[PDB]
Amino acid sequence: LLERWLGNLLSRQFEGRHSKGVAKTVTKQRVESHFDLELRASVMADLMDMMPEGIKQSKVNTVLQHLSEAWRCWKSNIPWKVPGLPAPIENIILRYVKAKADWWISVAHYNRERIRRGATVDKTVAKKNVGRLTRLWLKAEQERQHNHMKDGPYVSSEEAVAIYTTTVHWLEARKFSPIPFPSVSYKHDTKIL
Amino acid sequence: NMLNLLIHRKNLTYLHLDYNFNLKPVKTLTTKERKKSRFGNAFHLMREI
Amino acid sequence: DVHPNNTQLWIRYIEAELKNRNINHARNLLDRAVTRLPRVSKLWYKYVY
Amino acid sequence: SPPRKLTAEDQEAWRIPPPVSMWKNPKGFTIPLDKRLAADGRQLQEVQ
Amino acid sequence: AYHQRLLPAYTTLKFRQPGQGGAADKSTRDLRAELEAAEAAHYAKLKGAPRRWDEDVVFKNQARGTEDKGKRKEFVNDLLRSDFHKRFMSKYVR
RNA sequence: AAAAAAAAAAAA
RNA sequence: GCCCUUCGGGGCAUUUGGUCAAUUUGAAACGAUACAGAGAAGAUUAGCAUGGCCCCUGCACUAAGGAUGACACGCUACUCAAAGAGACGCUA
RNA sequence: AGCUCUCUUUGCCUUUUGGCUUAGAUCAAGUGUAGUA
Repeated sequence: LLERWLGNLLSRQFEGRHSKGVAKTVTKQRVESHFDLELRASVMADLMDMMPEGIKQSKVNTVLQHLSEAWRCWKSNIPWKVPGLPAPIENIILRYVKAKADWWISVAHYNRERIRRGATVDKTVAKKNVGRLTRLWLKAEQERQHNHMKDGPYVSSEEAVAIYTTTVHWLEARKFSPIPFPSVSYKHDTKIL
Repeated sequence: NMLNLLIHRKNLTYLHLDYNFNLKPVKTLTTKERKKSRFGNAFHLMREI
Repeated sequence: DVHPNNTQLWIRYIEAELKNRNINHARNLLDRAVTRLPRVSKLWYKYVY
Repeated sequence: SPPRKLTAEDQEAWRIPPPVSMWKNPKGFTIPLDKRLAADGRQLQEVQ
Repeated sequence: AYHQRLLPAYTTLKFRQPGQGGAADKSTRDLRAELEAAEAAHYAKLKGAPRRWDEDVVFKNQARGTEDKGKRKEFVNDLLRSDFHKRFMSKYVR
């Protein structure tokens, strides 16, 4: 070990450092960045294969900006719809946004399972996971509210009338006096305040 | 003598290696000098052996 | 060497050769340009013109 | 092969609109508010 | 020359021994016959071929139609709408 | 039937 | 030098060494000093990458750091026209 | 009819927003007077 190490030391001392040209591995701190690189390249490749022969292929990174905008709209549960965008380009953007979303949700689930297991002591990882599940829960909550608007009140009118009638008969059987509005002449306003 | 020659080839003459193999700065080091003079595990392991 | 099949670079280099009255250089250049890109009618049209 | 014949219909059909980002202005541009809300799909929602 | 610093590791290749398949070739008609025989066997195996207390309660029989979950498992290719994500979000967000 | 460097302290 | 000898003669052993010792004029590196002062469209900032005639520390040329190491922020005619009038005038 | 002048129109993109993550993350502030001459 030490002779290999000192040979490497003397090699850097007497023939220099081969700093540039080697392939770095994708460690954890690089994963997301690497993902972005690959995804952008894939999208870019598809664009070059959907352009007809003769179209002006200079402003095609505009589509990569549209992809960034669509991902930002997905994270905020805002419906992304660019008027005048061509249909194959919109299809490419939707397809790769859903792939990125699948990767993002899978990573969020994996990190939550690690946090529950006690296998993670990183604080930024935990705060990232809380943010991701906050966004996922708000997307689910928006879908629930929209579904309640569409599909009506799930409690049927007979069920609500039965619940209301049961409450009326109970509160009549208990001789309950309804709580009045707080009067101006209430002698207990100050202590409650 | 090998450790001293390696130190002097790297122009780290503000580091003194004494005869009991202790590497000490002879003066107060700047940030750039501290970053240049930071040896690794091979040098230090060999020095301690 | 960086952009082999760029028609605009070929056109500008043939033009730059022609505007300095280097006729034989530019004719060799047009031969190379119509050899590399025989399906670009712009280069052929410039060459006959 | 010989190049495919492109009509003006195709040249207008593959026109990409500029991205009206409602999050990012890396060059500090003062975009009109009309363009800011074009890609927002909340204006295309049926309140039924 | 090259610039790599691999120490020697796994310096002998393993070869498919007799019984491990691989480097033994048959006709593709035989492969089709074996494939159709195995497929037919698996499909034949699939088909099998060789005072009353609860009277004042307001709501009754409200749990009918709940045990019907699991008639067939449905994979949904929408991650935010699958059963796995709904179980995840009901477990972790209270 | 008995477990002991770096981030991080910045180019005449 | 020695050995052998039919005193005629013969044998054993066979070409080292990229080094002038000789520091101004065949090529080290700073620091102090003065000076400038750490990126993301208000202020304050965690970062991860991308490209290579930019590197430093490191065994790591399959870590991690060096301000996210620095660097990039510039510059910008040329695959390049067609119309239908009117018009100082040209011209049929 | 053509050539030129000015103007209009069409085409024109001519430099015509380098990425990523927990919208990367956050973010109130001194004071402010004067009976009587």
